[PDB]
Amino acid sequence: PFCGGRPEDGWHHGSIHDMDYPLLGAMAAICSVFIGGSGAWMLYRLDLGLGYSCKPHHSGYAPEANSFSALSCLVSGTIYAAKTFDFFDGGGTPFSFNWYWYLDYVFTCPLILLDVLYTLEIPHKLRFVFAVIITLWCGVAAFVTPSAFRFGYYAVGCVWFVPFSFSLLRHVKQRYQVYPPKCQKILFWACTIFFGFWPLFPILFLFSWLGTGHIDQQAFTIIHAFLDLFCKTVFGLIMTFFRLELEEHTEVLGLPLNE
Amino acid sequence: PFCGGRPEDGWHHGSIHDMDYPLLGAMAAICSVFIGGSGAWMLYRLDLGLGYSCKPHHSGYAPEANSFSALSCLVSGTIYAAKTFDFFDGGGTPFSFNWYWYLDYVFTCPLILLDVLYTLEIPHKLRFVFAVIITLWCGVAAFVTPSAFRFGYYAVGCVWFVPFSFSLLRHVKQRYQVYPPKCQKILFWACTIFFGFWPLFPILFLFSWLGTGHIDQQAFTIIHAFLDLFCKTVFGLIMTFFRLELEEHTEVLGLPLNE
Amino acid sequence: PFCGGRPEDGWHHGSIHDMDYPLLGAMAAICSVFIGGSGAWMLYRLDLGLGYSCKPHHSGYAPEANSFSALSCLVSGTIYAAKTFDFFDGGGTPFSFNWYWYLDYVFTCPLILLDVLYTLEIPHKLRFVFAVIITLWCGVAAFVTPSAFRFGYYAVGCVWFVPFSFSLLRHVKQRYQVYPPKCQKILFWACTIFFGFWPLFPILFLFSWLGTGHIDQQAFTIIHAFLDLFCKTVFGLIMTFFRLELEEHTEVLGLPLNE
Ligand code: NA
Ligand code: NA
Ligand code: NA
Ligand code: NA
Ligand code: NA
Ligand code: NA
Ligand code: NA
Ligand code: NA
Ligand code: NA
Ligand code: NA
Ligand code: NA
Ligand code: NA
Ligand code: NA
Ligand code: NA
Ligand code: NA
Ligand code: NA
Ligand code: NA
Ligand code: NA
Ligand code: NA
Ligand code: NA
Ligand code: NA
Ligand code: NA
Ligand code: NA
Ligand code: NA
Ligand code: NA
Ligand code: NA
Ligand code: NA
Ligand code: NA
Ligand code: NA
Ligand code: NA
Ligand code: NA
Ligand code: NA
Ligand code: NA
Ligand code: NA
Ligand code: NA
Ligand code: NA
Ligand code: NA
Ligand code: NA
Ligand code: NA
Ligand code: NA
Ligand code: NA
Ligand code: NA
Ligand code: NA
Ligand code: NA
Ligand code: NA
Ligand code: NA
Ligand code: NA
Ligand code: NA
Repeated sequence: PFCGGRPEDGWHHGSIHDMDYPLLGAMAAICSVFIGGSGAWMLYRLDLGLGYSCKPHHSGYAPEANSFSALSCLVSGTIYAAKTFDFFDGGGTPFSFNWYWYLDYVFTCPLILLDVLYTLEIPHKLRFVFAVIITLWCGVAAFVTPSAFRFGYYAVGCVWFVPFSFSLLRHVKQRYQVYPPKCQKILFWACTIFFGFWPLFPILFLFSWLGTGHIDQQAFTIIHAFLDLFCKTVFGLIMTFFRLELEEHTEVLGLPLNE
Repeated sequence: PFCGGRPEDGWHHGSIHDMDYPLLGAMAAICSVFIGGSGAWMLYRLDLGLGYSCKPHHSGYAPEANSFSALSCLVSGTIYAAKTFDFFDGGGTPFSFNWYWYLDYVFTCPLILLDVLYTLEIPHKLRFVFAVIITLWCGVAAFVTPSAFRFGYYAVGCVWFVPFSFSLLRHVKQRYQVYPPKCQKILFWACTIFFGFWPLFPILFLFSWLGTGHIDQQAFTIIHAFLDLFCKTVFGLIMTFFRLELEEHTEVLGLPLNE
Repeated sequence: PFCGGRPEDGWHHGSIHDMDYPLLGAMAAICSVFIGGSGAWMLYRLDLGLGYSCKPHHSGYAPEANSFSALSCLVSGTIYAAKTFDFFDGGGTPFSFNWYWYLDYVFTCPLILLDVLYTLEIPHKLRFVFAVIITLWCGVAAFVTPSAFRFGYYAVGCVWFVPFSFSLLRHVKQRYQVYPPKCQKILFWACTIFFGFWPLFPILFLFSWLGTGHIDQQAFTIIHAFLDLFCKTVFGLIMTFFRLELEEHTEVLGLPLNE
């Protein structure tokens, strides 16, 4: 996908790519080990057994759709390792997961969403996943367009995200009442990261260098790194503990859900 | 995927890209609203209920594989919005869904096919989808190759499409007889768009600027826009009404299919 | 994905791309017909019926996940046809499946793996497929990086492959004992190509022009062509005959597996 990165004299001072790459690479390395390591603990804990009491799994193995939290974190930790490699080489390298904004999210956010859809038994899974993929590609396109048609790609994703988010909130509110009081407490916090932090990504674009010019690319990277520590690892850990409490109630104690 | 689009003085007169972009953008905008709006009505009508009498769905929600018609139309309307943005910027923009011919079809045509495969309960779904993806990438490659090896990529897709189409016609003829007389009437017309219009795409290449030079890129765009109004929206609407009649017979009236 | 291929004066003598393209194209043509033709025989034989006695399939059609061997071979034969077209045009063509090393494997190796996972009824299918995709993209990135950070991408894939391969070996050893003596003999040989040849790909990188400089790009292509004749076609044929013997025991003779 690339045709031109770092110039031979280095980045020109005044470019959006003239950043502190040693600092950014350090932050990406911390994120890599944190997010990827959280996904590895998550995988380990899945295989340990069912709830908090670790009841042996029914088939002997973990359900396949219980792994999306772990996988999103393990894939994002790998993407952050690629990012540290680019930042430590000074930017603009042939394989850069830093260059195209939101491309890394095309591969990670569908998995975070699948985690919710499967854990909460949400209908219209295909419609929801397709929606999110469309939206993320509109963001990729908005960052790549050098004209005011970047606001057209931005608005097309908003036309896909506003319906998606309202439909999902409705569905998750319906499911919330089925859950036991202890699992509803964990879910509250997952819903505040999924529906409270997901809308911030679009607003940050509006204040960026491709918007009002308040947030530069270096600051945008730091903000997104912190947002990914919450929207990937904290989210996945909350979702793992929701499932452990769910299955401690439903599988280990055999009690029922409040339909 | 891009390395060079519009020159700074504009397109050179005599290039394949020297077209009437204001007119093409207008046509793409009409297509966007028409195809995307048809996909939105389709989604609405899916959720309304089962047949023409709108019987409540069994699970409360629509079956997941009943949404492929709507999704193909909604995705193509979004791709046509991206196309209007490129045409209104004058062509050759970093994110151009106009530049690489048949790339938009790599993402939309598998969904049109899945709609048929699932609605008509066709076997070998993986083989058929894989086949179509291969073929479309051979077309992408044929448009990108500047030599006579473009006819080798073209012929490799023909080696994948001729078997696919004959195998699918056999399968759809077998399924046709299971359906009731009223649903067979709607299906006739779907089969004439799927098996009558799908083969025209390869013939148009042979008369294009990469073939005999009768059809330029501007005319090729207009032809494909009209073909997409029939192969996406008219097809999906016929497929929706086939399903409404099917389920009015089988679900609402509880009558059986003629095995 | 491309921005620059063959120069107008041709490749410079001393480039990694100054190779014997007429010879390489001939080898790719042989591979195309061999691998693709093996996938076509495999498809034919799937549809013939169940075991060696060709018992009619239960649904009338072959199970969908019995086709991954055929599909991997048919897709690799098509990729090798694209490769012959590039080699016969002299290299560096816009659509080159030769340029980016291991990109062709991103599309073929997941299907070889799915064949094993489904045939041997292996758990954690998503985890295994995701793992392999990650690893192959790290290899794509290692071949594209011009610095010593190529060894960082290489090592990140090794961190994904070593766990994958050990976990799969454990799982396949568990499944091996369920199978009858005759099917265990065929499986031995499949396991020697899957677990004996798969690790050679990483070692070849270390001796390549991006490693110690013993293996040039021309020799690397020939080695990989031979490796693909074994890891695609020989593997798929062994897997087909394992399934025919399995189903001759379990379906045709109705005998049971040794749990
Ligand atoms: Na940069
Ligand atoms: Na998990
Ligand atoms: Na998750
Ligand atoms: Na960069
Ligand atoms: Na990128
Ligand atoms: Na970025
Ligand atoms: Na960045
Ligand atoms: Na970044
Ligand atoms: Na950038
Ligand atoms: Na960008
Ligand atoms: Na990004
Ligand atoms: Na990115
Ligand atoms: Na949630
Ligand atoms: Na970042
Ligand atoms: Na996560
Ligand atoms: Na859990
Ligand atoms: Na153009
Ligand atoms: Na629909
Ligand atoms: Na359709
Ligand atoms: Na264009
Ligand atoms: Na394009
Ligand atoms: Na086009
Ligand atoms: Na065009
Ligand atoms: Na076009
Ligand atoms: Na073009
Ligand atoms: Na093209
Ligand atoms: Na096109
Ligand atoms: Na296109
Ligand atoms: Na049809
Ligand atoms: Na068009
Ligand atoms: Na459609
Ligand atoms: Na319908
Ligand atoms: Na070359
Ligand atoms: Na097969
Ligand atoms: Na295989
Ligand atoms: Na080449
Ligand atoms: Na390539
Ligand atoms: Na290659
Ligand atoms: Na090569
Ligand atoms: Na090659
Ligand atoms: Na190369
Ligand atoms: Na390469
Ligand atoms: Na390769
Ligand atoms: Na390749
Ligand atoms: Na094996
Ligand atoms: Na090769
Ligand atoms: Na194979
Ligand atoms: Na078989």
